[PDB]
Amino acid sequence: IWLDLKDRIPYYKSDWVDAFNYRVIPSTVDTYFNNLLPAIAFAQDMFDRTDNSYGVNEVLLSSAMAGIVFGVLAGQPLCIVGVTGPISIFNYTVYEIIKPLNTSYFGFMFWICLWSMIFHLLLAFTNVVCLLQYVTTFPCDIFGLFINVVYIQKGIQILTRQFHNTSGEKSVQDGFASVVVALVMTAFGLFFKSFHHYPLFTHKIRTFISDYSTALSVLFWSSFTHFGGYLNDVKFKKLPITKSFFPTSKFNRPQNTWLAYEPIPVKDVFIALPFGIILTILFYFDHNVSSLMAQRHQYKLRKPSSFHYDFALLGLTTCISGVLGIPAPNGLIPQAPLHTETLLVRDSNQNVVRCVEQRLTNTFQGLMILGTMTRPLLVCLGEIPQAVLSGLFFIMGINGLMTNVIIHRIVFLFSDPKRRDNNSPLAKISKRSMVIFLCFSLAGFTGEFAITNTIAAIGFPLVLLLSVIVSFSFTY
Amino acid sequence: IWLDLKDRIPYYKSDWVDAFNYRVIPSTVDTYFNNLLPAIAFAQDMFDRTDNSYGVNEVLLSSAMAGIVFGVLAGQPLCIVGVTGPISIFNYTVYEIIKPLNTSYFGFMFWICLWSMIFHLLLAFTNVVCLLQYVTTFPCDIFGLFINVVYIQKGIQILTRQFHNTSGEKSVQDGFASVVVALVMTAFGLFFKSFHHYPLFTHKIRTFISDYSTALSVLFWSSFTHFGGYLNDVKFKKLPITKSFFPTSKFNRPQNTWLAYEPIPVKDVFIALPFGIILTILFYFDHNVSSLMAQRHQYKLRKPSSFHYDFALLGLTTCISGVLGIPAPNGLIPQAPLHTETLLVRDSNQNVVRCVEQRLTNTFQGLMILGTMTRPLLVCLGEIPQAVLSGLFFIMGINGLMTNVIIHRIVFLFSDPKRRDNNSPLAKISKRSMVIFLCFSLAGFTGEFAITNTIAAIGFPLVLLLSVIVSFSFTY
Repeated sequence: IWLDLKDRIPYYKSDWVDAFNYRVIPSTVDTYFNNLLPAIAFAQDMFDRTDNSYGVNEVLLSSAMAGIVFGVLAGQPLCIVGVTGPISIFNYTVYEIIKPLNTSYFGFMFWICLWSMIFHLLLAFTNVVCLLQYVTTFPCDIFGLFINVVYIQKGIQILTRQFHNTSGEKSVQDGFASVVVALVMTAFGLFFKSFHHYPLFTHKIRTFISDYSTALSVLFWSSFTHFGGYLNDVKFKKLPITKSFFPTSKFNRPQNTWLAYEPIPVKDVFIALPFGIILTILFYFDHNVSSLMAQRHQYKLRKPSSFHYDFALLGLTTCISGVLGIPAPNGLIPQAPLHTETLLVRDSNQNVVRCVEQRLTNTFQGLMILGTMTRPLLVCLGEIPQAVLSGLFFIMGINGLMTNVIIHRIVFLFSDPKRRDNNSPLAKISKRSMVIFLCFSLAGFTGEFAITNTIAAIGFPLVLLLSVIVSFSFTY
Repeated sequence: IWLDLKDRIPYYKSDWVDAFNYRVIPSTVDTYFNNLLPAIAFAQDMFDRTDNSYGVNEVLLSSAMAGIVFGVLAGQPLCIVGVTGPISIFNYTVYEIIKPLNTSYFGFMFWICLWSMIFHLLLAFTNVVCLLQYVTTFPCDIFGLFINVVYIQKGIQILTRQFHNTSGEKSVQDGFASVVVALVMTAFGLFFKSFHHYPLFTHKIRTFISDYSTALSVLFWSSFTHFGGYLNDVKFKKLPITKSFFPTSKFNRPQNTWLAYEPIPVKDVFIALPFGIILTILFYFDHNVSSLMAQRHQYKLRKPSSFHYDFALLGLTTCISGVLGIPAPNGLIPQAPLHTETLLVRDSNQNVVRCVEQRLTNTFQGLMILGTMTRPLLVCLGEIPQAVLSGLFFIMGINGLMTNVIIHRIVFLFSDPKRRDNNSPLAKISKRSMVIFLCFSLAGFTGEFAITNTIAAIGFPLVLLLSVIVSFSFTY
């Protein structure tokens, strides 16, 4: 483990070298907000969700420091942690189960984190890490599909929610307008993205333009709201959130600790004990899975970088997330990846060529005042209308349906054998066999919506794991 | 003249059979729709404009008898003739201008038509028609562009129009939803098209489908609109009405095709004349341009039909339409290729089967009773939103950016050489200069565009004619 550090740590130094180009800069930029909004997005629900329970802030922060700290020891700089709708789900639980068993929220928060963690230490030594291995074609892409799906459904909800409080008949007076916006926005974005995946235009030109898609967009629409509309001329949405903080404490101190334990009733002392765990594993996983897809060798990577480390580190950090009291930062699922597409040559034509690896964007991404300070920043953030982001869910959303290769693999079915692209033979050759495969994939695909119902969807990976690993069984 | 006859009559004979085929089936249907909207489109403005005068029916009939009658003598019948905002515009002139000049709109009308004919007879023999011909690549595409432009604008305008009757300035009172749908549709439509220019499933698969965009859609969406939406529960907005025949001069009165006001000064009779001239020309023009473009020796045909007669004939018809007190079918445009797209075969193939051709669609277009008498059309008329059509304005619109080769030739800036190549050299090669050409061209679009804003705006094709002709140089 230690060893591991030793390998990587020089590279830390290198991140600096790594810094010097254009791409660094967007990379840093687009994402911040990019997270944040989604982040927001769960948040929004989350907070409400907890019948309201001092929520957002936690995140805002959660993410911000987490980005920084995560920077400081450093794990994968090519991966970045923050939040999820699913951590949120845990949280829904977390308050929820606690409420009838009203208790030391504080004890709990702490608690959960701690137990997992301890274990985590140990775990860090464990070659759970095997699990990872498993990759070549089955888990991951799929994995990403789970994610996607949830993302989108939520996105919708968010809109729809946004429609709902207000009315539902003629004038109009509603979310419909809104509805439009988010969408409208969506179309364009897609375009913005598009030469890059399926080309058409001038290399650089395309590059300059396509890369800040996210920023651009948020802005792009947003400015209609900033400088009025042929629409945005009535009640519209943006952000609720506080002008301060709350004590992230239940003690008297100025400045505080790491390891600990506090003074009160017993039962309650024990039984936080599950809940973290399940969380933990999840994280682990998450982190892992994600990492894998990114890390991958289509994504040609074993180029000077960290398989484990980031895990050990992570758990602690997560643990820590529990410690001040603040949300679980989670692996920034596509997001990191997409960066990774960023941090590469494809300019070229579309061609993967040299990695681009570094701490710095990510560190910045973690760190930066933006993903930090927000209270005067509020003006932008507040200026962010809720709708834009809803739209964002969408732009964000189509993306990465751009990588369910399975789909792709599917896709080939529709189109011509006098069409072909790349590794179409993988399938082409096991043509029939392909079809079946999809099903497998599909199995999860139903399986999870349905699952969510019997216990939150969140459980799936486990199952997924359970699944995926066995799936050698096709393969034949 | 005889000669003219001399082709067509032999050919005439064939036609029914020629008509009898399976692409046909698709063809026949879309076209109706294809009419209906513009028919609408103009209608709405116009009618209102004439604070009621040529109602739905006026068009409906106009078209309906026209499709068939025009169908019967036909000098092409591949083609489609119907109404335009510009006729209307003339009509508008006539409405206002007539009002303090007091002879009944209708009474006045009687002379107008006459002139057209006569002059037209003379014309039928003429080769002012000669002029067009000269055209080899430049105008026409532009010509159609003129149409496009308005078309789109209008669409929007309608949209907004819809917003407009009930109060508001730019805030806005809309079916936001209206906006949504139409658009939404539009995006889709685009999809509905897309494999056909630019593939992604099977020849055949497309071949039943992509083509059937219009109809499919119109219908397809409209019922959602009638029942359904992501939710929907708002006042939705459909389409205007009469159970009988409509009024003609400012009226309450219907005078379903009548002419009983024959007894006032000569004088009154006299001044219809301008309106005819320009009109005729216009029509002529319409015919021409469209026809050429359509006829396209490039899109493979100098094969057997006749303009000279038809033109007369048509014109006459229009002249007659006036007894009826009905608007005039003129050559419809965007549809016009598109039929040809029906009657395309490069994409359940890749080249051609020079089409066979059909009376039927066109005839049908006249004929189908709905698209003819209202009283059963009623349902249809009642059922669809203006908005759907607006969406239609749009899908229909995007199309037909598309043989503005020049546009393509624009594209060429954006597109990259190491990708550029199909027939690109006709353009490609005098690359830089190309632009210029185009610049002009667009410039004309513009010049005119700007001009259009000045009324009688209509003069533009002539101008088009000018432009293009003088451009004899350009090319060099």
